[PDB]
Amino acid sequence: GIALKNVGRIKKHGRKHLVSKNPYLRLLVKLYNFLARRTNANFNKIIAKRLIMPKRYRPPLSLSKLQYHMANHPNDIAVVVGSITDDKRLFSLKQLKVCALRFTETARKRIEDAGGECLTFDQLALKYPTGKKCVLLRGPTKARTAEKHFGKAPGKPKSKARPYVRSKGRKFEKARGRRKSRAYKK
Amino acid sequence: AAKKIKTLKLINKKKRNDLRQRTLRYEEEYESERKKIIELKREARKNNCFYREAEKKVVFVIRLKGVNKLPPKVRSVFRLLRLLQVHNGVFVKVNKATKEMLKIVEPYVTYGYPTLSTVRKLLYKRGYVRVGKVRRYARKKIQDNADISKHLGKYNVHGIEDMVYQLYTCGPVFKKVNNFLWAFKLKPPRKGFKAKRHAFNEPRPGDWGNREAHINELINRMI
Amino acid sequence: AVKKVGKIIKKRTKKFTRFQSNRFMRVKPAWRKPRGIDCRVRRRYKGTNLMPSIGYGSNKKTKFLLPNNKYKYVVKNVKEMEPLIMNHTKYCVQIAHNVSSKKRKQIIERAKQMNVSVINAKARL
Amino acid sequence: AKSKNHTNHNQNRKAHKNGIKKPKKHKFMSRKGLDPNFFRNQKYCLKGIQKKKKELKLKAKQEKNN
Amino acid sequence: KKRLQNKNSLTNFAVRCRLNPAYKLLRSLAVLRMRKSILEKSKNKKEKRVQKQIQKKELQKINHDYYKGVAKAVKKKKKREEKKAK
Amino acid sequence: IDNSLNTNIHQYHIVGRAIPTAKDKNPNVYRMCIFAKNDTNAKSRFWYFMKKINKLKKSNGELLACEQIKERFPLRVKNYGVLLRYDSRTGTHNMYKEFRDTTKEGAIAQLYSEMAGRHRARASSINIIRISEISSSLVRRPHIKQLLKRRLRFPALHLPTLQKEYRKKFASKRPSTYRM
Amino acid sequence: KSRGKRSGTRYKFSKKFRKHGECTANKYLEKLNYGDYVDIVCDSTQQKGMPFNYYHGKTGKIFHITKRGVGVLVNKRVKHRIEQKKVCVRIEHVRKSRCNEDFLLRKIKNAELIKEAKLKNEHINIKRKTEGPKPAAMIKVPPSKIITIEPLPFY
RNA sequence: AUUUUAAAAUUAUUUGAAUUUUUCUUCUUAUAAUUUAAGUUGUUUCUAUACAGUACUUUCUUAACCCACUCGUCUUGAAAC
RNA sequence: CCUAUUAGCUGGUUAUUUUCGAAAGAUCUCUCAGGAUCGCUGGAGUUGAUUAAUAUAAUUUUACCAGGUAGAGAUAAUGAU
RNA sequence: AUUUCACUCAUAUUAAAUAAAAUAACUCCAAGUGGGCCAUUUUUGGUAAGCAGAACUGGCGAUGAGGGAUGCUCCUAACGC
Repeated sequence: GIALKNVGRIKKHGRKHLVSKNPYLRLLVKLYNFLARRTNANFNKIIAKRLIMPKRYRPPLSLSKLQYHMANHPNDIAVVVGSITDDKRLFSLKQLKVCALRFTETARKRIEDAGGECLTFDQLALKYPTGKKCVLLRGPTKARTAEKHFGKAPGKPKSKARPYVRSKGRKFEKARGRRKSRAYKK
Repeated sequence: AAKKIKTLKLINKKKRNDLRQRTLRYEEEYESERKKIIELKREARKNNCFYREAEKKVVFVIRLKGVNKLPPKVRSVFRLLRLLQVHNGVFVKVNKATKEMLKIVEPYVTYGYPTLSTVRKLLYKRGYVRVGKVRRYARKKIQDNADISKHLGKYNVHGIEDMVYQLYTCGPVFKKVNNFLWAFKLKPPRKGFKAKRHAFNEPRPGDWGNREAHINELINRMI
Repeated sequence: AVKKVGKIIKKRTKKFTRFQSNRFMRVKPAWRKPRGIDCRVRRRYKGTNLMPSIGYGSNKKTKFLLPNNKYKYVVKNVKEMEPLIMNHTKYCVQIAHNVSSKKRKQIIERAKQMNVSVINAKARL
Repeated sequence: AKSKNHTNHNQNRKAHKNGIKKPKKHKFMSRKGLDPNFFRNQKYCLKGIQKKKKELKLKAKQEKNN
Repeated sequence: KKRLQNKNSLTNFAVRCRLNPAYKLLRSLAVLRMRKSILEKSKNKKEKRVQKQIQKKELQKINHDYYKGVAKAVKKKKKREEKKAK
Repeated sequence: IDNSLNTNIHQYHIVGRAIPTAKDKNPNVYRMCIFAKNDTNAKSRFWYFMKKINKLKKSNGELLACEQIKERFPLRVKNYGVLLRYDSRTGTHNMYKEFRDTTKEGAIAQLYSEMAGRHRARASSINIIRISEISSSLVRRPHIKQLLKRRLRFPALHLPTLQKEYRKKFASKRPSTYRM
Repeated sequence: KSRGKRSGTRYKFSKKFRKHGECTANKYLEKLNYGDYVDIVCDSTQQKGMPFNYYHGKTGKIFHITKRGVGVLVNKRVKHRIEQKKVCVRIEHVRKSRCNEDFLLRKIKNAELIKEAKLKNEHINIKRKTEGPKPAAMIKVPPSKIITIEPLPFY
């Protein structure tokens, strides 16, 4: 016998292989795995890792936020491993060249009409193998409603977690333990 | 591309003669050290003005007990001494911190002064090395100087010749030699122990404790 | 005991039998992992119906080949032999159990003229 | 019948199973109820710094965009 | 690369010389030192002994100092015991 | 040389002093001489006696030299002197000692077996003191005078012990007990 | 059955022999700053602002300073984890710690030693030694100096 | 099938070199080999000059040496009277 | 027939290999054969590390703290004697 | 106190030692568990108990192997073929 942590087997955490059976996504994963292995760049390694991430970790990126992120380099390539969505709050958009998995068709039309162009990851690999002049971005990973119920339980002091309730009215989990008048608050 | 093969060919002779001069200096240093220690010892004899060595600055420790029924801090000291199996051996640099931490596992180990022939034997016939990248080491017997140079050559300790000369005399690099070495996996003693239960210093036969110079016979009997 | 013939090494013969299947006749010899509480076989007691484990796994260089030194392939009719024209030395032929007499004959003849051996060549004649 | 009233056995084995977790030690701590009338003036100090920078950047942008 | 046999780095001469480029020189130097003839060790031993006569005399001095120290420690122990006897 | 007959003791003398401190600028150097199973055991015993008789241990004691000082002639015949102090299951007692072997090394060992066999005193319970030399006519023991008698003889009430090679199981006839 | 705020503090909160009486007058002249290491030791002569049961003898940083109070950030071990705790005590119960006094004079050493040595271009290490083996040197002992010591019998 | 190669050692040279002082003294300038490199190869027999036996493979049945308490379950603890 | 009423209780709960692997503490509870909640565990995932170093450590060293158990005392106080 | 500019405090062995220290950190979902017992040392009640109740660590439980003839807990030692 020997005294080792977990009998001496290194344990890794997270995704190991792509779960999706989308053949185009499998081809993309193979291409970028090869690129990351052969080319030394961390750019391709990051893209290969992000391509196999779950849906909740490929969050959408709005046109307005994408333009804001790309404001300080107008001639570079904005690459995201999520999907690009349109922002109606944005009055005008200009000259953005964006590589992404998906473009909502309204956002695609807006990008083309603004003079820019939309690229897929095969195009990005073909004409930017090492990610030169490419800035990779990602949308808000934990802005979705699920994380609003995570963290400290609602009922712990200073807890911002949303409870799971049928309705959000006056009669639904608002009386005791949520206001000082009825026993305690929070 | 034809220039590449010849420029990688000439560098082999360049480094060969570099280490050839370096080993001439090495052997001169070694014989000078041998002459200095004996001459100081001899000068100690004419008049009542003595000479000695201190603690040898390096000790070899062999674990004696298994993995079951051990106190938590004994287990922790074993872990950070890299002494995990019932017959593992490691070199430990001797100072106040290591000596105090070794005193707590004293009844479960036996340790002593290695001496040059024994450390050379340990490295030559039981020496295995951690080759892989950080935390991915993949234990490998030495069998060559290439990996020693790859991990330590940029730190000018390339070679088992250089590396025994660093383990025996506790030189400026132990962090990169002792840590580089995999823990020695030793056989049971050829003629057996006396009693793992009892101390080497008890009048009754026993094994654990500081054997000092008496660990060389145990090592080459377990080797 | 390990049986060794040529390069083919089999770490164990006499396949594992279910515990107490010898003395209980509603217990079939087919192996079953004994859950139990104090089972004497789950606990790995001495001299009692040792359990199968991955350690007995045969070398994958010689995992599925017969004493033929070939992998067996079961064929059901002619033209199902076609892939073996390129592997006549790595594969042997076994005819499906439910193949008629002259259907058997006409694929035995094809296999022989194809230079691929047949395991059960003396069946139904 | 009678129950085991109490024991601390195995408890710190469980504690050291996942180690003794240490506080995260973030760089900044909230000043929510810490020394008021002092951090109010620090708010004023910070505003005094941002005030000039905003208009300086606006002037630079206008002069460079013509 | 494939794992071959781990050759004995002590008895396999080629492997040991590959690991230690100075080993062949050191071993040859020792081998010729053994090869030195019996007459060489026969003729110089008396000279080497008369050259160490002084060293063994000094060691006699060193050890006889210890013998005198032990003797006088014995003497004072006996004197103190005899004083305390009554 | 017969290893079955042999003990495992040689001479040691390792020179040092208590640790010099700022408080005591020049502590006196000191000395003591004993034998045990090996040099490290002798050092441990010496430090045990240092702690018990004075106030100094390994932690506050160092040395400056070490040597092995064999005897003048190993194969002599000697008469030396020590004294014993041992504790029993209910008290503590003492005596002197002098036994005859070739030299100092094995002089200690014959007494340990004697004490173990007669009083069941383990070696951890025995202290030997003050190695010196003794006379011959001053023995007050019933045996040791005739050791140096002018002329002495006894017969050979020996019971044979032979080699395992010839210690055969089935004998042709019953052996006798006179020999010679 | 009894777990009051001062339970089990008979001797811990008692005043030492000869040490009774209120705190000295010049104890109120300690320059406490934020992020300062401080030892929290109860002074039972002062009842208000008294530290609680477990924090006597602990050490922590100042995260808050008030007109006569001090907020100390003490980690406390709770089952499987250590957590930070904000203890608010009076200044009588707080004493500037001597943990970083080992580091502070070394950082003073640096600005006067490393500054000159670097420009002189001498490579000198600064890390602490943790002295072990005793280096080889030359010694002189007179033959008169060697006195002896020898064992003892039972009485 | 684009490192069982480079070196390492050995042999037969050879060039210069050196030092222990030379028939296992040491290092490249060059050559050609070899393995101690660079995890076992060779020779002779037998099977055997047969198409299944008295041989070889395998199943089964009996012994023999050592070992082996009815499982499932509740239980701190089950072979449990 | 409602009704396959309810049961914090007893018994049972069906293929293989591989990998990880517990608790019998604690808080509350008309609670003490139960439950909820922490703790221990598995799976999933991200951020990291992969750079013999940093984070880190049931470890030691150096520096500095806090203690009133063992011991000691009736001369130092109470309580004894 | 904050901010911005300067200078710069080993970093080419690492502001002490050691470290199969990133096998880390964090998040989510959820199982089982919440009758425990034994050994050394300490200790309360009891004349005592294989008694009742606690502290530390290790085990039994959940675990086989060699030894103690025999034995859930002892010693050695933990387990692929």
